[PDB]
Amino acid sequence: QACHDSLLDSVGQTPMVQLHQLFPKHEVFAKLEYMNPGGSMKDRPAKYIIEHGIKHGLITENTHLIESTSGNLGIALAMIAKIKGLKLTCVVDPKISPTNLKIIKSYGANVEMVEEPDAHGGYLMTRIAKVQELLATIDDAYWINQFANELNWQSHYHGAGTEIVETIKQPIDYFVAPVGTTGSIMGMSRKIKEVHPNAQIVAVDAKGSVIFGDKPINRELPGIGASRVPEILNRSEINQVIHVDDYQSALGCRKLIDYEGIFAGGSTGSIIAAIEQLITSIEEGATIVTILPDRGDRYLDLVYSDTWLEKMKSRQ
Amino acid sequence: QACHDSLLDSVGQTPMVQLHQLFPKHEVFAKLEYMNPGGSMKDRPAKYIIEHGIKHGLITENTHLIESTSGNLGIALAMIAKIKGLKLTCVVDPKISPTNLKIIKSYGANVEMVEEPDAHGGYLMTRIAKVQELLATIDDAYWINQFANELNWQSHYHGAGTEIVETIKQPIDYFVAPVGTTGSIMGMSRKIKEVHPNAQIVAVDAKGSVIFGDKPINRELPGIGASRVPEILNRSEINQVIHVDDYQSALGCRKLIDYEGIFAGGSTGSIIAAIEQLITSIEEGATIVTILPDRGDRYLDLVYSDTWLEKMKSRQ
Ligand SMILES: *Cc1c(COP(=O)(O)O)cnc(C)c1O
Ligand SMILES: *Cc1c(COP(=O)(O)O)cnc(C)c1O
Ligand SMILES: [K+]
Ligand SMILES: [K+]
Ligand SMILES: [K+]
Ligand SMILES: [K+]
Ligand SMILES: [Mg+2]
Ligand SMILES: [Mg+2]
Ligand SMILES: [Mg+2]
Ligand SMILES: [Mg+2]
Ligand SMILES: [Mg+2]
Ligand SMILES: [Mg+2]
Repeated sequence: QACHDSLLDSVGQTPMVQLHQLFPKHEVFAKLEYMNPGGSMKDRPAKYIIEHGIKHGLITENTHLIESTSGNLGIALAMIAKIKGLKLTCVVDPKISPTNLKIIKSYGANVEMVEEPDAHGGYLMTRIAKVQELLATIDDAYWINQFANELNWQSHYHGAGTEIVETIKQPIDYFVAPVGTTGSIMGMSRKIKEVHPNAQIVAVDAKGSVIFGDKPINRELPGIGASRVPEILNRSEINQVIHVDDYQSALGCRKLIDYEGIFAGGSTGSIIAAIEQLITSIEEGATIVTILPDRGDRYLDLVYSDTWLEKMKSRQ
Repeated sequence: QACHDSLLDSVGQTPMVQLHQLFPKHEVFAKLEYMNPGGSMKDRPAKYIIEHGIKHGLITENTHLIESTSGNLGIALAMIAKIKGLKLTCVVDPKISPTNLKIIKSYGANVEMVEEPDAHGGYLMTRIAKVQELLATIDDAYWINQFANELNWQSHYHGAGTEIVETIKQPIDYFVAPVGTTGSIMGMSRKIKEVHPNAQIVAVDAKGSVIFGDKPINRELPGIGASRVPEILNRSEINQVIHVDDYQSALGCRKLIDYEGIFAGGSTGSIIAAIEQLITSIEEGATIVTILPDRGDRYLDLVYSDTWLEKMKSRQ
């Protein structure tokens, strides 16, 4: 191993682990994106978007980064911004995890907490409006714009997507990924299908997410699911869509830690639930590749709380 | 990169990063032990002790692991126990981090919380007694015994110690490590001095820790510092001892994240404070190697709480 000159050099090249115990009749490979130094998969677009902007003169040391975020992208941006010497303001709402908020603040990022919900309860439109307000009033700014920025999916194309095809050189029969912005499934599937053109691309979403037009219900988990259809998404590149509810997702997390000792976050539970559904239809022995976006540490009062689990069971 | 057959294969081979910004006049290399898959340096002894016991027939699938622990070793043991199919009971007290406790429980470990303090307030003697009670009543048990188990320092000798000398082949002028059980500084210094016999070995402890006979005061940080002199410790192998108080440690954490974007735990702050003291005495340009045991995520209500920081400032 060589010395890194900064923490940036340890982004990527994350482990790939076969889930022998959880999936004894298929060859299931899990890309451990949560082992990125910032703690989640969002290290990939944070590093890639900011470095691209700097290289091409859109971002200088004077440029103020702006984004509306839940925890994970906020934390990743804050880490990269801090390393690069850039100001960052995260637009957030009162639904953000209290611990994720403290982490963002620890990295020295500014936080703009919106307080007014719309007449109907959501803070989405309020956050959208606050981002535009900041772009109007903070001179020299760069909007990360994760739902529309092509650099998002490109980061995953060059990131785990490239590492997946280097490692899993055997045919990939199914690639299974959770969706939020869809940057991950778009970028990784594009890279995968260059090498494995017959790979089936399987999106996993939360029940109540509007990405693929499910009927909206209250959703507890971050990361997976969205309240908008992302501009990034090209539906024709998706071959199968599986929705999983929050109880299902949480059971998936608890099963993964029980069977493999892997302590992962909500959306990882979602893809465990979805792969268990998928394997009732596909061929025994299939090669399945998936990604595990973040750690269980960010879900102690969600998935890994027994009282929360019982409440989600009741929602079914 | 190759596929791992389990999470165990991703223990170790952690990044080494030069701290160019924080230490512009010395060559300071930080071993990122917090990037172990379980989240801290304690992955090393947990894996090594348990695998050694299994190899040598002291531990079978029926053997119940016992240890009195604060968070980090408890979490690491729980992860390894879960992967190996072993029962684990952690003896803990009410001072344990609420979040670390939830993490231990998430990994399916049993928890024995002691409630009676001694007449003088500490739970140390109560925990010591509870461990012996469990060893008496739980047939087929294995006491991890971290303060006395030679496998503790051996794990660090074979672990980061070996990786440090492989990577830092240039002369190591100073090796700086925090002490708790002293397994890390004993094992790593032993390996380092095989290659670099003139390396000076610098222990960093918390003010109020009795490891090197400081006057006891109330201590806020886990990991670094102890309320016993560890059997593992051989003082003759220590060349310099620096004590740092909790305010100093916390300023070190905040400076490290501000200068390098590295979000590390309390004892990392301790060794930043200690290295800043050390460099007032040593030669410019010296090569210093250190270890960063855990992440800032476990210190949001400690080091990274502004109100907590002000309270520690008042303790000086
Ligand atoms: C970002 C994220 C996702 C979804 O990834 P996208 O690239 O936005 O589709 C899933 N889970 C977690 C935890 C995430 O942070
Ligand atoms: C265990 C630990 C230490 C001290 O290491 P020892 O090998 O026990 O001396 C320091 N910091 C943290 C966070 C630890 O968990
Ligand atoms: K927006
Ligand atoms: K959304
Ligand atoms: K004990
Ligand atoms: K102690
Ligand atoms: Mg097999
Ligand atoms: Mg300006
Ligand atoms: Mg990358
Ligand atoms: Mg230099
Ligand atoms: Mg028995
Ligand atoms: Mg090791």
